[PDB]
Amino acid sequence: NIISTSVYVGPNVYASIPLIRLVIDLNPHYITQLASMGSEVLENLEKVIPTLKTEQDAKLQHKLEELRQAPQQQIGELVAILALHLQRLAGQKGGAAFSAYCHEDETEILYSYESEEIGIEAGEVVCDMLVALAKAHEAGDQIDLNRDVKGFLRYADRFALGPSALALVQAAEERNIPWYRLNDASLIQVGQGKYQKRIEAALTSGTSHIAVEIAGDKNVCNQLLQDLGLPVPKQRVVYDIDDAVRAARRVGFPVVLKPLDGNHGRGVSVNLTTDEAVEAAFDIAMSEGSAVIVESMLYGDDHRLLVVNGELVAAARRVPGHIVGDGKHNVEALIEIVNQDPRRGVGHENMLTKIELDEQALKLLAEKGYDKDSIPAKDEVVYLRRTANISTGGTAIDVTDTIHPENKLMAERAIRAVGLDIGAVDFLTTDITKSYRDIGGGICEVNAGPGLRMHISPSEGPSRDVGGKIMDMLFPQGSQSRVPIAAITGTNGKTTCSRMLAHILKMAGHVVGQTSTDAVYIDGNVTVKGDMTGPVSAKMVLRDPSVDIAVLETARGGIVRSGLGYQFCDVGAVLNVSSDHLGLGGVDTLDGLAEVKRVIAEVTKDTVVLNADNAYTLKMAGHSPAKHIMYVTRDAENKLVREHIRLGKRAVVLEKGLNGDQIVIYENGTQIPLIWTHLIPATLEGKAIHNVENAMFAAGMAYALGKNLDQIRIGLRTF
Amino acid sequence: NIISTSVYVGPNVYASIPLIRLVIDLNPHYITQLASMGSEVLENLEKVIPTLKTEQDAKLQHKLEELRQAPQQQIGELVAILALHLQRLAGQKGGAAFSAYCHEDETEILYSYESEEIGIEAGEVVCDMLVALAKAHEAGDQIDLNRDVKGFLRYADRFALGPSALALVQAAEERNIPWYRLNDASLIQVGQGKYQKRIEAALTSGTSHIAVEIAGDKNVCNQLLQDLGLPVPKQRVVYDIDDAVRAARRVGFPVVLKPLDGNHGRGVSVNLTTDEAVEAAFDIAMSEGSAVIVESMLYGDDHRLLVVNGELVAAARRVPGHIVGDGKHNVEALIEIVNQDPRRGVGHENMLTKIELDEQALKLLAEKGYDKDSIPAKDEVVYLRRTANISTGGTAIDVTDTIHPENKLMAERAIRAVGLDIGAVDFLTTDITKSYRDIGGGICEVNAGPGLRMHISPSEGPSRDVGGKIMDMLFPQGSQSRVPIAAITGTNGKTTCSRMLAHILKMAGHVVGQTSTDAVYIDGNVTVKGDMTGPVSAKMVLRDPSVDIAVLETARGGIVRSGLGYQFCDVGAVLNVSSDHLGLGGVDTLDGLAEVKRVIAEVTKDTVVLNADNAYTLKMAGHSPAKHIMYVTRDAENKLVREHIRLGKRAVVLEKGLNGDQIVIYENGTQIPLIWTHLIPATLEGKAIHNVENAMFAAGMAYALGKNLDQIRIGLRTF
Ligand SMILES: Nc1ncnc2c1ncn2[C@@H]1O[C@H](COP(=O)(O)OP(=O)(O)OP(=O)(O)O)[C@@H](O)[C@H]1O
Ligand SMILES: Nc1ncnc2c1ncn2[C@@H]1O[C@H](COP(=O)(O)OP(=O)(O)OP(=O)(O)O)[C@@H](O)[C@H]1O
Repeated sequence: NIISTSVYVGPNVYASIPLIRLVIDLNPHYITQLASMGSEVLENLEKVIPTLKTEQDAKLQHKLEELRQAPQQQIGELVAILALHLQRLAGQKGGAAFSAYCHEDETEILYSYESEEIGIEAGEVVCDMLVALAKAHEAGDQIDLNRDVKGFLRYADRFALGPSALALVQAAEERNIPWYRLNDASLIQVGQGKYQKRIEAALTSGTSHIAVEIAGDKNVCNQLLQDLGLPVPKQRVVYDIDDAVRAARRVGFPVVLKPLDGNHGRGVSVNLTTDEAVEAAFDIAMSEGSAVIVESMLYGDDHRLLVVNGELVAAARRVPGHIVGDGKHNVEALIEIVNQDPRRGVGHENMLTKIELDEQALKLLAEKGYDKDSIPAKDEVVYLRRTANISTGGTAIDVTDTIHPENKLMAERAIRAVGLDIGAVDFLTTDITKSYRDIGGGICEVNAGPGLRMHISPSEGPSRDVGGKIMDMLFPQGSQSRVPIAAITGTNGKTTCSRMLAHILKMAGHVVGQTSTDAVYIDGNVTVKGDMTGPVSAKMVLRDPSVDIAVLETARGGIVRSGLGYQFCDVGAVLNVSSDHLGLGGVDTLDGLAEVKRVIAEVTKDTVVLNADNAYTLKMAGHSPAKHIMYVTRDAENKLVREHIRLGKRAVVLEKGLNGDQIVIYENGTQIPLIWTHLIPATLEGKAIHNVENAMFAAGMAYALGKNLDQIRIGLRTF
Repeated sequence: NIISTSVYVGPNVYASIPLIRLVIDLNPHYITQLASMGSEVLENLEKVIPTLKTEQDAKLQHKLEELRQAPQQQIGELVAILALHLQRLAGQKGGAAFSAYCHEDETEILYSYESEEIGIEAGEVVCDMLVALAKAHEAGDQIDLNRDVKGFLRYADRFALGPSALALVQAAEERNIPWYRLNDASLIQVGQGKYQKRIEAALTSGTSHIAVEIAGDKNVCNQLLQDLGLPVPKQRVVYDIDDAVRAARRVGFPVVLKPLDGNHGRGVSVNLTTDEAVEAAFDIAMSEGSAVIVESMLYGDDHRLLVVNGELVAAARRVPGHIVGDGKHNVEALIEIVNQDPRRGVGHENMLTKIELDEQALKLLAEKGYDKDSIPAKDEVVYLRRTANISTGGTAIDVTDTIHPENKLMAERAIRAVGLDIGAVDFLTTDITKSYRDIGGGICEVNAGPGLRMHISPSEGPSRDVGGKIMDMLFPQGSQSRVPIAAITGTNGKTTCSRMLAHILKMAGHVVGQTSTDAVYIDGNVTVKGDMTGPVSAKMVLRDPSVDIAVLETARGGIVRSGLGYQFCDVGAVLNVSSDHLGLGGVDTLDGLAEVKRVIAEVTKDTVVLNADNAYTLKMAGHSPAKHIMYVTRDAENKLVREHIRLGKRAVVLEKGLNGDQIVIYENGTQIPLIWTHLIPATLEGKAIHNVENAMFAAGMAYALGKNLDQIRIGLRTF
C-alpha cells in the first residue's frame, strides 16, 4: 500500500523517526466494509501478529483501535498504531506512532523505531494486512498474513544484534551513554570520539589480536598455561592420531580424542584404554580426516569460569541433559515428563531445550544398559547428551560464590597468560568447592570471548550482570566523559559565529569540530564537503577520535529533510532565520521557519541561547528544556534583562559606555563585560551591525561551555 | 659421531651453551690420515660450508684450524671450531666454542648458540664432515656433505624468526632488553613480567582483535574510511559479479575486478569499459568461483605509507619490474641487461628479483605491441609485472620526506578509524607530492600489519629504521623498567634467608617471586613445585606479569646440570655451600663447590654479597663484576672491614654492644645498625647461630635493592 519513504534521523518531528507514505487503492475502504469486517478485524490482528493484544502497557498513549473496529479504522492511523508491534514481536525496541492521515487518499505515518534496515517494511506488513483482510472472502485471521509476519520477523532477526551484544547495549543505555551499530552484525560502538570503544559482546578494544590468536591456538595455550604452573592436562604433543595406537601410548592409553577445526558437533571418542579401542576410535573421531588432537582422559564435570576485570563474574556448569529416576517411571516416560518444564521450548521465554530419544541420547542410554521402557533405580542418572549446548542444551547451574578462591585464581591466571580481558575458562572438576590440588588437569581451554548466552539468565542459582560487568571496565564511573559536549547552533551565521566559537574552544584548549556545509573541520584541517543534511556532518565529527566538543552548525535544508544528525544537545543557539527571501518554501515568514528553529531549541537541555530582539524566537523559551536562555539583545533598552536577569536568568546585552560598544554577559546577581565590538575583526572597527550578534552568541555559547573570561576574549578577538 | 647431548640454559660454563658428546669411531684418526687429507681438508671445509673462510672476524679468538690441516685436526676441537659457522650460513647468531677434548676417545664440545631447535645437529653435520672426508676415496669437498649442509640450513630457516620479526629482535637487543621466542614461528616476547609485551613484526599487544578483523574486512573498512571523509574509491557494493555486466554498470563501466580470499597471485582484470569486456572478465577474474569484488578503476601507482605511532616511518613505491628503452637494445636484450644488476638473485645480499619473459611478462609486452626482438623508443616503458611482490619483485623506491602532509594525514586517519597501531596504507596516486584533492580515490586498503620485508632496506632512497620505530612505542625511553631486578642468592638458606628477603621486598611494596624447589611463589601464593633445575623456576617468575623483583633462589643440583634459568643478575649472594657431607660428588671440599658457587658471583653486575668468614668464598670477589661485595661476617674482629669499608666497600658486621647482638651495615664512610638478632624470630631470642647469617644476608640483599632502613627492619622482623 506504500508509495514512498523518507526518514528523519534526528528530531525534526520530536525524535528520530521513519516516515511511511501510503495511498489508498481500496477506495471503498473500511467505513463501507463492516459485513466482512466486524469486531474480528481487531481479533484477527491479535492472532496474526500476537503483540497486538489488549495490553495497557503496549505503548498505549491513546486507546484507539478498540474503539474503531472496522467502521472507524482510519487505516492510515491504524497502520501507525499497529506498526512497531511487529518489531516488538521480533525483539526490537521502539516508541509511539502518530498523525498518519494527510492529503486526501494518502497517509504519512510517523512511527518511532531504532533501526532503518527493517524500517518501513514493518508498516508494509501492517498496511497490507488491513487492506488484504478487506479484500478477502471472510477468510479469518491468518489467511496468508502470518507468512508475511514470519518473513519479517526473520529479517528483523537477520539485522539484529545477537543476545550477547544486546547485553552490552542495554548495559550501555542504563548508564546513560549512546551507542551505534558500527561493524554490522553484532559489533557496536559505545560512546563518541575521544571516549568511544568498539566492543562486541565478550570482546573489547582492550584485547589484542595477539591475545585472541593465542587463545584460539590450543597448542600455544597449553604451553603458556603450563609455564604458569596451572593445573592443566597439557599433552598437546599428538598431531592427528600419530599413525594410530602410538598416539595414546605417548600420553597414556586412557584417552579422549578431541575434535578440532570446524567439527561443529562433538566428534569425541571417550574412555579408550586399549590399543584396539584407540585404533578404532582414531579413524572415527577424526571424521574430518585431519581434525583430532590426542589427550589423556581426566574426570570431572564441565565448568566455565567467566572472568572479566580479574573478577569472576559468572560461572556455569553445563551439565548435559539427563534423566534421574524417581523410582517409578521409565526412561521414555521421564523424557515426556522433563519436557513439561515450562521453561523448555522455542521462541520467547522458552530458553531451555527439549529432550528426545534421538541417536545421541540412544547411544548413551544403550551404553547404560537401557531399552527405554525399563525403570532406573531411584536417583540413578542416565545422560541423554554428551555436553553443554544452547539449542540442544541451555543448562547453566553453577555459582561464583562457593568456588574455592584458588580455582578462581587459576582461571584468572590462564586468561592473563594469553593476555585477554574476557574469557570463560573451560575447567573440569568433580568438586568446584575444593582447591585445584585435587583436580586432575582441570584447566583445559582459555575459551576467549564466550557467548554470554551460556551465562546470562542461568537455569539455576542467581543471575549475574555479565553485561554490566563488562561495561564497568570500559566506561567506568571513574571516567565521566563518554561523549563530547554537544553545543549546536541553529540555521544561522555558520560562517562567522561559528568561527568565533571554534576559536574560543580551540584557544580554550578543547578539540572542536564543525561542518558549515564546507568540508568537515576537525581542529586545524578538513576532509569531506557536501550535502550535509544532518547525519553526515554529525558522524564526521562525533565519531572522530579527537573531538571534545561537537558544534556542527546546522542548516534549514538539512533539517526539514532529515532532522539533526544527533538526538539532543547540552548547549545550542537560535539567531534570526527569517528574511524577505526564500527560506524553506511554504510560508517563510514567522511560520515555516518557526518549525525548523525549534528543532534546536527543544532538544537543548542546559543552555540555549536565544535572540531577544526577535519576538518570534522569544517563544522558544517556553518550549526548550534548557533554562538559562541567555537572551541576546542589541538593544540596551529591553524588558528581557530586568525581568529576566533579575529573576536568575542569563543574557548578553550590547550597551554603550566607558568601554565603547560592549558586549556584557549578565547572570543572576552580576554582570561582567567581556568584549568590545571595536576589538573584534568580525565587526570591523565597531560602529557596525554585521556580526555583532554573531560575536554575542559566540560569547553566549562560550558561557555555557565554561567561560573563564580570559580565553574567551582571546577566542572572540581571534578571527 | 655424536653419542649424547645436554644443554646449559644458563652460565654454568660462562654463558648459556649446548654441549655435544661424541665418540671417535675412526680410531686411525686424522693424525695417521694425511695422504688423502692434506691442506685440502681446510680448503674443502671452505667450500662445503662457505662461512668457514679465512676470515679474521669469524669469531677468531684463536687461529687454530689453519695451523692444523689434517695431522693436528684434533677433531673434537675442530668440530667445536667449525660448529656455529653452519648456523651463521643459515643467518643465525652465536659466539665462541671451546675445550672439546675430554676422556680418551671422547669429546664434549661447548659451543655458544642462541637456539635449541637446531642445537647439536649443526655439530653433527660438522663432525660427520670431518670423519666422512677421511672415510672417502680422495673425493674432494662437496662429496655428499653439501646435502647435509643444505638440509640443515633449511631446518635452521624453518625454526627461524622471519626478517620482519628479526627487525624487532635486533632493535630490542640494541636497546639492551631481553627477549624470548614466545609463540613459536615469528612471535617474540620482549621484556619480562610486569613490563613485557607480545609482539610479532608489524603487530603489537596494543592492537586489538577487533581492529585487526576490521582491517581484514574490506567492506567494513571502506565504509569506515568513507565516514572520515577519506579519498577512497568506496564502491564495495558488488558481491561476486552481480550476475555479470550489471556489476560494472552499478559502479561505472571502466572497472577493475579485484580478486579476494586465497587468490595468491593477482587474478585481476583491468581497464574493462564495455558490457562484453566485463562479462568476459567476470568469469576469468573470479577463477576461484566466489572471490571477486567489483570496483571502478582509478589511476595511479602503488604506494605504501607505513605508519606506526601516528608518524610515517617508511614508504614504498612498489613499482612492478619493467624495462625502459635506451634507444638501442630490444626487449629481450634489456632483460639480460637488467639481470646484471648485482643486487638481483637468490640467497644473502641478493635482495631483488630477476626478470624473465614468462607468461605474465609476455602478456604485458604483447599488450604493448612487442614480439621481444624490437627496440622500444628511448625512455619508453614496458611493464613485465603487474604489481609489487618480494620474490618476483623487491621494488621499494619511495620516500617519506617529500610526501605531501595531507596524504600523510589521510593515511594516519585510515589507520585510526580501524583502530590499528601499525599498518601501511595502500595508496594509489600519480603524484605523491601533491595533495589528495587531485588523487582519485587513492586510499584503497588499510593493509594492517604489513611484512616489513617490503619496507626495510629499500631498493632506492634512504633506509628507515622500521624496527626501531616500532620498538620506540613499545619500550620507550620514557619507561625504564623492562625487566625485574634480578636479585639471586646461591645454593644456600633458600628456606630462611629467602623468606626474610621476600618479606623485605613485599613489606617494601615490591612484587617479589622465588622458587626454593617448592611450589613457585609469587607474592602470597603458589602453583607448581618440582625439579627446579633452573629454567623452570626462572620462567615461572620472570614471565609472570606481576613481578618487580626476581629472587628465585638457586640450587647446586640444578646448576651443575643446567646452569641458571637466567643469564645475569644485578644483585646476588653466596653463603657457605660446603659441609662434611655429599654436595655435588666429585670432590665436595672447597673444590667442586667452588665451581658451582662462582656461577652466581660471576654473573652479578652490581652487588654480590659474599660470606667473609669463608676463606674459600672470599676469592669470588676477585672474579665478580659486582663491586660492592658486602662482605658478611659474624666475627667483629676481621680484616675485611677495616681494609674493606675504609676503602669504599660494603659489609655486614655482627657485633656486640648497647644494642645486644646487632647486625650493622657498613658502607664507605659510615655505618648504620639495622637489626637485633634478639628481635628476629628466625634467630630465636638472640644468643643463637642458626639463621644469623641468613638475616645478615637478607639485609645485605636489601641494601642493594634499596634499603630505606625502616621497611627493611619490618621485613627482617617479619618471619
Ligand atoms: N581430557 C579430557 N577429559 C574429559 N573430557 C575432555 C577432555 N578434553 C576434552 N574433553 C571434552 O571435550 C569437550 C570439547 O568439546 P568442543 O571443543 O568440541 O566443544 P565446543 O562446542 O567447540 O566448545 P568448547 O571449545 O568451548 O569446548 C570439553 O567440553 C570436554 O567435555
Ligand atoms: N580501483 C583500482 N584501480 C587500480 N588498481 C586497483 C584498484 N583496486 C585494486 N587495484 C589493484 O589491485 C591490487 C590488489 O592486489 P592484491 O590485493 O591481490 O595483492 P596482495 O598481494 O594480496 O596485497 P595487498 O592486499 O596489500 O594489495 C592493488 O595493489 C592495485 O594494484
